[PDB]
Amino acid sequence: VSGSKKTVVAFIVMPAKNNSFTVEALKGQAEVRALENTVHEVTTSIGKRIFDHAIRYPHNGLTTELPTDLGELLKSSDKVMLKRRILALRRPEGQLPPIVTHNMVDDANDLILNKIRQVQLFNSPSDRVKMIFHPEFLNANNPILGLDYDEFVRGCHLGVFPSYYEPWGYTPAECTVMGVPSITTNVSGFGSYMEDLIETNQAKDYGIYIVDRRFKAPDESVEQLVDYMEEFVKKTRRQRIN
Amino acid sequence: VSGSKKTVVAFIVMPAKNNSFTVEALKGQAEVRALENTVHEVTTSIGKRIFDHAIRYPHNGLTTELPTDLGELLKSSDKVMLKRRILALRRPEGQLPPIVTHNMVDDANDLILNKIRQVQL
Amino acid sequence: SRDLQNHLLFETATEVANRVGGIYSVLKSKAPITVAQYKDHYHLIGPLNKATYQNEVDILDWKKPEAFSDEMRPVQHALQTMESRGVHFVYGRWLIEGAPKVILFDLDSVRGYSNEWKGDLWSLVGIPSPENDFETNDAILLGYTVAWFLGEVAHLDSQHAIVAHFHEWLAGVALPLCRKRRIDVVTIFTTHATLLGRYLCASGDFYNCLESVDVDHEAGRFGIYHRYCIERAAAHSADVFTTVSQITAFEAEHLLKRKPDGILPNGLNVIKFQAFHEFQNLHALKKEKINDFVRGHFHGCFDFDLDNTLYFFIAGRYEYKNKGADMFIEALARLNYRLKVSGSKKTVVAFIVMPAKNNSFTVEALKGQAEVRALENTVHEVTTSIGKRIFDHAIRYPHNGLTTELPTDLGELLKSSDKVMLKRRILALRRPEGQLPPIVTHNMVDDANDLILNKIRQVQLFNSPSDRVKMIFHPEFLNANNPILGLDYDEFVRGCHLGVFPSYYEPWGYTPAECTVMGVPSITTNVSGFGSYMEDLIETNQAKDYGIYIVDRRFKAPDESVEQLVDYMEEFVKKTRRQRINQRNATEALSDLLDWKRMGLEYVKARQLALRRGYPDQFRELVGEELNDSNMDALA
Ligand SMILES: O=P(O)(O)OC[C@H]1O[C@H](O)[C@H](O)[C@@H](O)[C@@H]1O
Repeated sequence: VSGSKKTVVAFIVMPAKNNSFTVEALKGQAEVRALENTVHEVTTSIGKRIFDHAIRYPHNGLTTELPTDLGELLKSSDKVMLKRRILALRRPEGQLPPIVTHNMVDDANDLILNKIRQVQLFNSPSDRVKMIFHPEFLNANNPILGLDYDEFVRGCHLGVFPSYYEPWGYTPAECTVMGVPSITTNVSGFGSYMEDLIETNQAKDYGIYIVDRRFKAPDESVEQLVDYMEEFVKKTRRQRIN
Repeated sequence: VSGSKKTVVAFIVMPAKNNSFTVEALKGQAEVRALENTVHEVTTSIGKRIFDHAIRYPHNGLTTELPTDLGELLKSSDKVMLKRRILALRRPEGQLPPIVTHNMVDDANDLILNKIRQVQL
Repeated sequence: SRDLQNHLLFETATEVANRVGGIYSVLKSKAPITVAQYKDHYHLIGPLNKATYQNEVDILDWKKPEAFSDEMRPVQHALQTMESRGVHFVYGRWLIEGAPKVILFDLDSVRGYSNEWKGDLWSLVGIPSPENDFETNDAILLGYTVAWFLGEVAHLDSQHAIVAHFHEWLAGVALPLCRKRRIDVVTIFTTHATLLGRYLCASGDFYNCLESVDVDHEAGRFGIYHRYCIERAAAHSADVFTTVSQITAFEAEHLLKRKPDGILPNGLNVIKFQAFHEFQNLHALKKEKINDFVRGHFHGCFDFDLDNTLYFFIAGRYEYKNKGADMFIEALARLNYRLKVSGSKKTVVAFIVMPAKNNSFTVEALKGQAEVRALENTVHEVTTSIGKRIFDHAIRYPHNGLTTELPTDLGELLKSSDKVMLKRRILALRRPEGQLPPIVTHNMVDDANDLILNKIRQVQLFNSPSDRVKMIFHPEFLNANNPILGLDYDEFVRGCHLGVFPSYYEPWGYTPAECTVMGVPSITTNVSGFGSYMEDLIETNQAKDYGIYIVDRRFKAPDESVEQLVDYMEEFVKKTRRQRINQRNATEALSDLLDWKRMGLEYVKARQLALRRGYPDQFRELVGEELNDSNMDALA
């Protein structure tokens, strides 16, 4: 509606019964890896040609210090293999980026997947919010996202933990310890603790967003959660860093 | 006379009393080494730009699989950088590549150097 | 009746398009901030440097009616006036950020009027002009060709008030005129030094015995009387008189007999990073480049830890006394003794970067750096070999009698062939028995007579293993094109830990200022314009927390000043990494006060002090009242 230029990629990391990664997940990462390797070979070739030109100038008809035409640097064999690499990344007509990285044991009955389907976030180009369900604990040893949980957290921008029952928020706290802002609720122990510890409306400045799930009807709650997220999305890199 | 385009570089490797390598010999090699290093940096940048193009085609208005304009790949800071390494390789006008790599103890009376000077290679 | 609100501004100086001295850099870096305010109401005036201006200027066609706005026509008709009278000039825009409009006058096509003007000047103001002084000649030329132009503009324009700012005596000639001719323009004069000031300090006290000098005698004494007269004249004629620092505002009052109305400190176009901590990452990267040089320089004698090593430097024109190279070296010799006495484990490598006559880098310098490069390459080869053997073990475990997951014996990874070549690399780094790391990186044209080198030898800093302070003289400007320390100057500063600039005569500390903006702590002095500016802003003890160490050279005796310099250095050496990191953050935050976005407000106060002195009435009417006009500070 606001015609924002931002994009949110949202991760759900909760273990569910699964038959491991999809061939598609592993296949896609391998194909991106192959494009990078091919690009490395091409830049090596481009390198020698820039170097020769530079070391030879201004002799043998070289009127400019540097190559000016791409054709001098990028040859046909280079183009051919780059395009084969690009073709391998092409997906079937009308096929969209999956919302899940694993083969579920019981895909049709899964609560998380059913919800995503119901709200209809299928990762289409016009969708400003992307959805990724990774139904397994993170670990540096896994073939698609080789990060331990703490590393993953550090790399993200925002933790969102809208808990209904949660005596203590280990997760938002751990999130906090690593300088990652997060969203919590006033019915979680962490939220209630921070509600008290920090002046009322200062928490947001410290990256602690607290949703009222105690004295608000569910719809009010959701709209406040959205208010928070939308506010964060508005931030500059500078604001995010501070 | 034969219009041949080949070049012969001839090496004379015979020990003579010397005061080690000239500053020129060492400096030239370092200057080339620096050009090489900068080229590596630039091509790393270029690779990033080629990769990005390759991974996002054909979205965001990319009509071709590959970049076609060198300007999409080579930035102005890249050029300033490279042009500087080129300027450092420039010899004082009129100066030719030396016929010897070392400072000689008795340069004026060296048999080999005097021979080269006489036939004017 | 002219508008004090929508007015014009003209800035005149010799350096308006030709890089002569610090003023070029001041006017250039100020462009963006002033062009943002005046838009097209602002112009720079200077002599046309025919040899260079073509690379500096975007020569434009001032003839078009489209080359000016309607309310700016006056300038176009005043330029036409000059064009009728046969005066050649160049119009266009500086090829810098902000693209200020520039008016360069070809003094050639005016030189005929010389004899006439020279005489007129000598009789209207009392300013002689020996024929051989080409500088004062071109000064008078410019001065008249400017007052000429200004007078016409005041004539052709009736709406805008007119402000005429002049920088340095070489552009002050037009000031006594305007005062006489009674032209309708408010004028400001800024001096970035004083003539008497330099010359008195060019020998060997001053900051004490100067309140009582005879100005007119020393002028003649130095053969600078006529030049001095233009400085004084310019200083007295103008509505508002200013200098660049308080320390210079002192010498200006006693040597030009007029207490300046205020200070116009020099700002910088400080480029800021999106991420505040970025300058910190840059420091770390740049320091590894210095590290690499150091390993080469100390090859065969590398007995200290670079993780526990600090880099000090001094840089600037080669002015042994005036920049305090002598204090710097004497202090380092005393620092060395203190560090050895106290059993410190830290090492200080000190760089002196001052251009001197040389025959380029030594063979030893180039040789050493090559032999280190060769070792690096050999190590790289050996490790890819080790990698393949670690990899094999790993992917093969637990088969084929492999009982451990990882190799446990070095012999499994490092083979005989690898050992042989690594050892040959080590052998090549060895230096002749009893040879020490040089104290200079270049072959000097005149080694025996060099002041820096004599001083280093006198205090005996020869880079012995037992010396906790190392000395490196690099008698050439830093450039990233250089073979051994391939860093541009700004990169080198970022990589260092502490700048040390014990200056004596320094109207403005360009160097310490740059150094601060790079987020690097520095030692300056109270007689430095930058130092005097800083000690009026932060209490001299609080200052140190912000990485600003101010040595007293006005009130302490020289040996006292030296001991204080040593004190500061030693205090800095004792800091931890965490304290060094925090200090840098602090000095980097200071940098915002050095930016034109703040310093530029002073240029604002000066222009309004002149608009309130020029038309005290239209200013009592536009403000509602009259405010104090004894200072730039009184009016605000
Ligand atoms: O050069 P020093 O004062 O020891 O500072 C070293 C520190 O520099 C920067 O802060 C880097 O980001 C740190 O990784 C580094 O440890």
